[PDB]
Amino acid sequence: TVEQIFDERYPLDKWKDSNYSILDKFSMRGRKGFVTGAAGGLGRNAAAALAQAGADVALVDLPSQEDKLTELAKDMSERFGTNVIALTCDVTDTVQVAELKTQLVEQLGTVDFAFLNAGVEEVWTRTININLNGTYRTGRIAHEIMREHGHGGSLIFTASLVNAYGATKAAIMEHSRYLAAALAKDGIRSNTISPGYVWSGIFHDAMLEVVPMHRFGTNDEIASTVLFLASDASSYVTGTDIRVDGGYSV
Amino acid sequence: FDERYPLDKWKDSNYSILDKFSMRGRKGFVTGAAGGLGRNAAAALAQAGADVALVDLPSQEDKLTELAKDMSERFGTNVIALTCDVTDTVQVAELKTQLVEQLGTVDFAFLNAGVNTEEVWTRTININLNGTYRTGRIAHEIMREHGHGGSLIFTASLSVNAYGATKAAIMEHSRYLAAALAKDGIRSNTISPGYVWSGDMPGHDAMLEVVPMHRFGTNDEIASTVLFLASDASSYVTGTDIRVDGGYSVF
Ligand SMILES: [Cl-]
Repeated sequence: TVEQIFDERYPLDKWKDSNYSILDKFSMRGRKGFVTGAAGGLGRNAAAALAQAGADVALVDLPSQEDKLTELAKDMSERFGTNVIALTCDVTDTVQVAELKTQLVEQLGTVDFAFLNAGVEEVWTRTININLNGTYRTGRIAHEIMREHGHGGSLIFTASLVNAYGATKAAIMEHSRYLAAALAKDGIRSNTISPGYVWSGIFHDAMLEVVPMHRFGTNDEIASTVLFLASDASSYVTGTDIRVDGGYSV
Repeated sequence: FDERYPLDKWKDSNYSILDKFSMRGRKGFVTGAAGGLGRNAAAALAQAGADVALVDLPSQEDKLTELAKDMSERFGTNVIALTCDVTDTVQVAELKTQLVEQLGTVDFAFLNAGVNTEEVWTRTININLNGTYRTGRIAHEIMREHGHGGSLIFTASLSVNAYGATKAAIMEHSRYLAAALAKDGIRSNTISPGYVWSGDMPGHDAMLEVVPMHRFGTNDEIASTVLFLASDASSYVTGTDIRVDGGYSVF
């Protein structure tokens, strides 16, 4: 055993082995996790994508969204055959986040992935800091559970809706960079998704001339990128960002 | 607007997010295909359902021929070997014809440049770059001639200021292509690999000391990213880069 150690832990051609399957790397069978902002377009689509790929998922959003979370979770549980549950939490409330940690463990079993899907005078600077601490503490309990259960996982941070988004975006990105460096050894990856203009419904012509694809993204085009980053397909990807913006930045 | 941008595709029971990652019905090619990244990326695309041409130098014809068989057998798609010296525009012209003849069209390409006395270093780099640029070019010429979209993926890997110079040029090229070809339904992206193993135990932990994951990547860990960028899973992704480096850039 001198060279045949490097050959055991570093195959050059996994695809040669009949038991290797590239598509199974995008599967979430056996995996459990949660999605914040889950009553919204990005969150519930990401959650449905993970559930259809085989994960158990907790849908997390504000207590005021309970009935929507409960209906979405029943619908996904039925359509995809996994345990999708609803867990209300206002993550700016410390006690509720502590309770969420308990209920994730007690109702899911463990946490393998978290999609921390954050929503965006001197009032703005106060509310930016409040919502960032909410994001931070939610990611924190996610990786505490991972560590406490002795396994790895995947954290995915995003922010969606000018100075406020830019400052929030920069903060989250630096936050994910440090997590990626500090938790890599616990098997925990951290990445961000930076969405461009995504359709969300009425409640144009100018901003689409900016976008080289000349259209908006849909919620499912973010959801497929979340599945990549949450799945083993992205097992060597940490500390980075995926821009999903139709070319906006280019 | 109503019907153009659906909000919850998952509510259709004949929709699946996992079909986005399939390459069934797709055809394309991979350069540097005898090397680690290229053959692993070819095998990923073929396993996912694509017909694939393996392109590399004429000196690799036998390797490519065996690789094409290995993958045709394992995955049931048409995988072929096409040698080409891509610094020769005549050969690249013939490569374009052979691709259209033997595959039917090109939907994706993984342009996988290798790296690699002052005048000579700059000349070597620019010849290498230009080989990448023109194989990229025949790919989107074929897409546009045949009236459909596609996906281009560019990477440079070791085969350091020469590597850095090559990486910056390819990134600019892909940014330009992504802007220019979006109208034609053609995406272009890059992959930036970190330390990937392709064949001393303390010299091991030596360079891993600045990799947070404290291990080398493996060729399959780049292949799966190639598959993500080639498939409809990344349909709103263009003009950007995916770094696959085990945390190297955030140490
Ligand atoms: Cl959050």
